[PDB]
Amino acid sequence: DPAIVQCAWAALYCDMQ
Amino acid sequence: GEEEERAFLVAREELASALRRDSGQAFSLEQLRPLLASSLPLAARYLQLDAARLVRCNAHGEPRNYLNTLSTALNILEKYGRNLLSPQRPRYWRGVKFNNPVFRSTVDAVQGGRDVLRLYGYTEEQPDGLSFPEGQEEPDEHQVATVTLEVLLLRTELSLLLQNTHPRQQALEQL
Ligand SMILES: *CC(=O)Nc1ccc(NC(=O)C*)cc1
Ligand SMILES: [N]
Repeated sequence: DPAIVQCAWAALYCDMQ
Repeated sequence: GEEEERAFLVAREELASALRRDSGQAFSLEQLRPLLASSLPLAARYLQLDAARLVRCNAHGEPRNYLNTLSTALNILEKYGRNLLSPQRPRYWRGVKFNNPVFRSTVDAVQGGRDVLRLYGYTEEQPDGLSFPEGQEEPDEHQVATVTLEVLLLRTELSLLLQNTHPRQQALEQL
């Protein structure tokens, strides 16, 4: 998957930590 | 008919099982070909995702653009599903918070994106998002697997329509 989407997901994954 | 319906459902469980066994498992196009090349109509291909509305109700502008916006949202929703299937999750997986500007610009940028999270189990409405029922302590693995596969498949089918390479592009060009 494009790295730009992985940037998005990492921000959302942060919200769950 | 029956053989085609059976092959489709069996192929779905093979992939859903792989996701339940390994949430990080990636699938190639060839491993998804049983579902992409299946002659089943759209209502039969997607049992959980309202894929008709997801595409048609976000079809604003050039297909190059709103298929990309929808692809990003589906990509993120897939990772939410894989996250619930991961045996190692972040501590507060039980709630999704909408206020995140990255959520607002990806999932909340398409109609129906929020509703997909409900199919994972994020069913209780919050002012700031959606969460699991406090009684439910673990997610329905089989349900999450099926939705995750459908979200993965829908993004895949959209990408193959984008490159003019869907095996059944003719019938699915209606979307
Ligand atoms: C491109 C990239 O590295 N993006 C990115 C976004 C978010 C986060 N982390 C948090 O928001 C906590 C890291 C990296
Ligand atoms: N966290």
